[PDB]
Amino acid sequence: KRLNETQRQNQLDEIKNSVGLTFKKKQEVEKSINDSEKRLKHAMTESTKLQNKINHLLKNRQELENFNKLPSNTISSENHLEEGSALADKLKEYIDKNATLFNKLKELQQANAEKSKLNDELRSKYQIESSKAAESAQTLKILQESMKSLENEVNGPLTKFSTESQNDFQSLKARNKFLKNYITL
Amino acid sequence: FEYIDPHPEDPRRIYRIYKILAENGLINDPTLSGVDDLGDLMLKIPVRAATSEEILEVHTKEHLEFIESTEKMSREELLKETEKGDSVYFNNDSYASARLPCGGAIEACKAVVEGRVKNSLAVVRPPGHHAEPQAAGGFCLFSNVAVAAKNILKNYPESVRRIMILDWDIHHGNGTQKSFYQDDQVLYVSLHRFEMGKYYPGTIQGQYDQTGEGKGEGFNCNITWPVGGVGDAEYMWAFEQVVMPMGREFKPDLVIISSGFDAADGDTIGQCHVTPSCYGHMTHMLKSLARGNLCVVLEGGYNLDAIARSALSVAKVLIGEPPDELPDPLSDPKPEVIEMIDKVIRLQSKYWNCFRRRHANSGCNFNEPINDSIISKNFPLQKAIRQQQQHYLSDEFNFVTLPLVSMDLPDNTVLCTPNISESNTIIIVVHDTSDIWAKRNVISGTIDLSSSVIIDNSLDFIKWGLDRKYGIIDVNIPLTLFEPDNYSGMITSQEVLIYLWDNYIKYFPSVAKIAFIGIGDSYSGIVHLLGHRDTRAVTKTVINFLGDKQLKPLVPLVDETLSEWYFKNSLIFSNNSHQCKKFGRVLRCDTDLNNIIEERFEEATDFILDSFE
Amino acid sequence: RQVIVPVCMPKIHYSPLKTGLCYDVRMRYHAKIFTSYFEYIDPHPEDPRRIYRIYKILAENGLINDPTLSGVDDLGDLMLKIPVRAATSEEILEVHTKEHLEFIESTEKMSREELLKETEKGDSVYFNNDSYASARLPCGGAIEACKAVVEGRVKNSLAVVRPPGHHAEPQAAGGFCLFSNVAVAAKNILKNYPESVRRIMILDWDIHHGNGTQKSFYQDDQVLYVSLHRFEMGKYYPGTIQGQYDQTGEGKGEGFNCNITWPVGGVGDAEYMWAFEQVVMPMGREFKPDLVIISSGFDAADGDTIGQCHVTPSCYGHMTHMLKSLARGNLCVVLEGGYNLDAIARSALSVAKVLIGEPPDELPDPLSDPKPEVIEMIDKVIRLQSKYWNCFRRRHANSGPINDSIISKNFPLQKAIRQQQQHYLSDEFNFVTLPLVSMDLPDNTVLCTPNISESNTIIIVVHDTSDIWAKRNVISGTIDLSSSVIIDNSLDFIKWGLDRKYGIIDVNIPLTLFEPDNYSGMITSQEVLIYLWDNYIKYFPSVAKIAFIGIGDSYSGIVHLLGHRDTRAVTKTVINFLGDKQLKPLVPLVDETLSEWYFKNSLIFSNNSHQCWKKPRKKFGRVLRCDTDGLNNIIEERFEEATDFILDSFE
Ligand SMILES: [Zn+2]
Ligand SMILES: [Zn+2]
Repeated sequence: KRLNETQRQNQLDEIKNSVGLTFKKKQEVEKSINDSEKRLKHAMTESTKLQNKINHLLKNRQELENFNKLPSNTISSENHLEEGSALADKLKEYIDKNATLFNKLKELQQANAEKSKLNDELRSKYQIESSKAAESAQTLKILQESMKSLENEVNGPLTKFSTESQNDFQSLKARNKFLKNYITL
Repeated sequence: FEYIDPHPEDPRRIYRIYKILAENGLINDPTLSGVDDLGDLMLKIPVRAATSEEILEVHTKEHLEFIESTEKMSREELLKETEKGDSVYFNNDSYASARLPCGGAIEACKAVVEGRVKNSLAVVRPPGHHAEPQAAGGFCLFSNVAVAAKNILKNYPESVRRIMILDWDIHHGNGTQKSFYQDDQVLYVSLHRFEMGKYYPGTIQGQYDQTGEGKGEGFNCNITWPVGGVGDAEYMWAFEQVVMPMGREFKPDLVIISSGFDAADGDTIGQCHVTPSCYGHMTHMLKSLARGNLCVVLEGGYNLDAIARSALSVAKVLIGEPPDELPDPLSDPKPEVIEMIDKVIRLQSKYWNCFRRRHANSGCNFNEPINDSIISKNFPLQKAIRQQQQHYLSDEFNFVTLPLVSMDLPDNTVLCTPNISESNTIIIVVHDTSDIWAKRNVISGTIDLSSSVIIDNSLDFIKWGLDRKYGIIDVNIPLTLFEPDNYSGMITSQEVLIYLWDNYIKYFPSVAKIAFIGIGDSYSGIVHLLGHRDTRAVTKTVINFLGDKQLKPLVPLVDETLSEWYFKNSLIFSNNSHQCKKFGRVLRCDTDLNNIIEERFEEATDFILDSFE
Repeated sequence: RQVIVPVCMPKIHYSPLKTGLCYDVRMRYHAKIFTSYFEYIDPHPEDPRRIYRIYKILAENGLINDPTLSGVDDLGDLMLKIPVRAATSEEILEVHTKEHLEFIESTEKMSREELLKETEKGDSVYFNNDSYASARLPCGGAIEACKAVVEGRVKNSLAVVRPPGHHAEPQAAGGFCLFSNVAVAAKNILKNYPESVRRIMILDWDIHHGNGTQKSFYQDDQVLYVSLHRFEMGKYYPGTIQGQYDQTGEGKGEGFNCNITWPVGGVGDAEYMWAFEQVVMPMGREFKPDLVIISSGFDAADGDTIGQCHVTPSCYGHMTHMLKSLARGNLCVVLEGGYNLDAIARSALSVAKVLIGEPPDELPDPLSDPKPEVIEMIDKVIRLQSKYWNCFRRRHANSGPINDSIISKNFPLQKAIRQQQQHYLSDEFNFVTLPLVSMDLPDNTVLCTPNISESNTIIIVVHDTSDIWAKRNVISGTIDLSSSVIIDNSLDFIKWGLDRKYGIIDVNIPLTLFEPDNYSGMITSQEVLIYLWDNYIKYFPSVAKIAFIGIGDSYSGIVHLLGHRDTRAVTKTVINFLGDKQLKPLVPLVDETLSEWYFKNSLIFSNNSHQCWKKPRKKFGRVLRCDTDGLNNIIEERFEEATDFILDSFE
């Protein structure tokens, strides 16, 4: 019973340690996902501004192209479209990595949320069993009591036949203020 | 989800210490589970649940009803009792977890007294040095040691009658003290940080003058570490100074320890530096003290490595191995520590015999509270000095008193020439009490009156300025008076200076050229008032006969040219064995306090007259 | 189920071993030669009989397994035998000169009478034909015990060894030693192990001075020499200035020699406890030795006729315990003295039990309150050693000449106390200041209860100015004056008498400043006493049952009033609380039966440490010796016996 008890108690210890671990790891990735979201905001402002470049310079393309007399502005315009697309590619890869960070946070959070209640349940049923453990211990205690009373009685000056019949000082003879405690006139 | 930072009262504390011994061959139980066949140096003792009779010997019935009722409470009710206990957490399984420490304690103690083991150790939790007989408090549910000790005394009236309970747990043993605060057969001591409300628990019961009550007087002790960061020095120091003489005086039949290694080196709730070798050497002294009777109970320790190493050292000392060597035998403990231990040994001399005639305390008896009445034979002496000078100056130069109203100081603290409000020039001598040179008798502490050499050096400038027809302001700040035990000269001086400057000196019609003289350490209060107010309008200069005292660091609170004006208008004569911009013209004087006063008076008075023109 | 920490051996160093023992029957034949019948009635200064008496007491307690009591190798379970071998001349010459080796060499091959003249000639020594090999064996046994301890063959050793070696000097022998055993072994270990054994701390509690061992390392810094003994320079052996406490080394060994001298014999448990508690442990931990050698001597034990001390065998165990705490576990014990075989037997038994590992017992008397002389003696030692070591500075205000012209400028302090005194007296007891006209004295010399001319019982209490207890600060030097108290000592009696409706008269007489004995006070006392008696006492009609109370001095006035008048008809008791003062002899002039009435109706309480009883006469008048010192203590102590004799003396 104490074998199973100590296994469950070490189990409970490892559980509480693990809840600490998961909430710890989650709490540290919070600030990471926060900064990642801020760079995502920056990257979205970047997309918007690059699209404003795309829009005004495509307007200017339309202004110059009909019955051409072709200036060099349309090549720069198309180059700005390429820059906006490349920056869009970059922010898209980035929001993907951002999403990876966020979902790992969320699953860790979920594990952390269920772990506490799991610990509480193990605690509850641990109390249920440990009650019966304690009372059974008390039964074995009174059994010990019975055995030593019997044995102590039969051991000393004993009944009329010898068919069956110091160090360490058990017979209250530890000489630290015992005999000298008596009156002795 | 605060499981990142769990509770300092933790289950691992038992298991960790149990592990450490099995790593050193002391325990030959490999699986770290409670068995009987431990090994050859020690002997395992079973732990049983304490009955209701044992646990109600000290505790009240309502307490047991509450702890028995909460054993099958609902979850939210447990939450309410957890948040309701003063840092005590309650949970579904709480009756047996609290009734097993007390039972284990009585087991270990009965094992020691019946001579079946040489001594015993009880790695145990929850603690019991914070549980009170009517309410739980401080991570503790039932006072284990009180239950155990009352069982030993009531059930063994033939071999044990006096017991010592020690608490080197850095938190004061609140619960274990009040149960035996009226008790005389037990001498309780607690080494702990006290820090007057700051440290845990921070209640009036933790003060160093809680020496028992009723017939329990002189049979209770609190050692109150003023500042954190004490180490092996102060521990061994207090052990030799207070513990061991009174220990060999009281002579117990049993010594019990409510130990805690929350003050061990490397701990966080304690923040102290007691190495486990200091633990082993104090354990050695306690082994020397009694005839061998010892039991240890675990209360503190919330750093697993500190408590584990400390426990391993103490366990080696317990098996029979002598103590190892300390980190530093040349450490020279803190002055405040020495003064606190002195004030302890004072009242202990007032009670016990072993601290007088070997510590020069047999002269006067401190059991008479020092009074001017006839109830006590003792009489204060600074009162006599001040009364003599008051009578003297009153019939002599008609020196009137200035009532320092709304402050707790005698009428003749400030002495003044009459009509001080019309003095065109006001000299303000912020002086200090005289000094003697004689040989104190080492056996009694009493002195001689036929060769007493006391000089009233602070009267020279008074008569000098009196001849100048300058208004003289004599102020007497004494040095702790030996009576109140909490008088602080510096802060009181600062208050008197603020008070007089804001209530009287700022209103005077003909006030001009206020000088300032400070003799000895009594000059630092001037630094406060100068730094806190703009006074240089009427102030011309400031003079200091520092003697051998350390310099006073001027930090100004109103301007920065105070330091310039101060350093320009300050002469601060110092010791020749002193050698030590904001200090204000440190002058390393030649002859040596009285020496530099009668020698540099001429320099002082002449610079006064030139600055005054 | 998982085995996490595999089973291992215990990791300890102290007590898997046994306690080393050096013993040999080959060192009990260096004996004296018969000279006179006086030798039959004297304690035989260094007798061979010391060995087997202790050795017999050992086997009776099971610590060694030997019912035959002879040299074996199976010493049992708690102790290990260490064989002895004759030390070669090289180890001996490590300390001594070359003429002393040849001296003991020549000594071996002498006749009987030349050895007799050598016994007579030596500085308290005696030679023998078997005194050459029997002198080489001690040093060898000592070196074997130290090698056994240092090389860890035993946890510690103990050596039952004679002749001594703590008196033999490097130059020549003197002091019942032949070869210096401690010095030889110490120098051979420092020469044999100067990597592990680098600092040695030698201690001496033998009541003679270890003069030879002092000189051997007086210029040595690796060897901390400490000696505790009685000096008594005039008579007490050795009678050398090397035994004086100021021998604190020389050269590089400065601060590495220490003599601790007892001003007087009679010392017990509390003295040695207090001393070992205060001094030896800080300098020992600061000196940090790698080996502590013990020069044991049980010639100052309880039951010894030469030491005349009363040290019990428990304190020995306590000191052994402390020394075991001091070092790293390495300890060696060599025996030097002893005169009474039973005391040395029980003491060596206790020391050996503590050495095996048993804890020291509790002392038979924890309360003796040590004699005043040794206190200031150790203060002076602390001054020197604070100058040398640091652990006595900054904690005892030592940190390693007042004036003679400012004496004209002094704060009076007699009249101030008497004035304040007068004040609080009159404000609670309404005393009448009595004017002694035609006499130049302070107005508050005498204060009496009002309507003194009608009270029959008149108690006249004469005393000097009151006592003062002051606090000296420990942080830095001098005394703190503002933290001083006025010990009014004569207050319980005035109140006591007023509770029984008596005429109470207070008398103060000030002290002659800068004066050893208040002789002018005694003169002024006789003036006040005679004058008051003539001018005032004989004119009050209703007077009966006068009792006097004297505190300290001023009792010459009472002595003069008794001898030079006849006033015993109305007074019935004189009482002085002398304390420590010198005795005032009564000089009777009116008649002689006045002196016996004086001697009869008297009670005087003088201190334990007073000049007498170390036998006064009857002209002092039946003094009594208190058990405590101090005037305040004895007055609060015997306040009840005094009022009992007063009420018994009256109706
Ligand atoms: Zn605590
Ligand atoms: Zn000797």
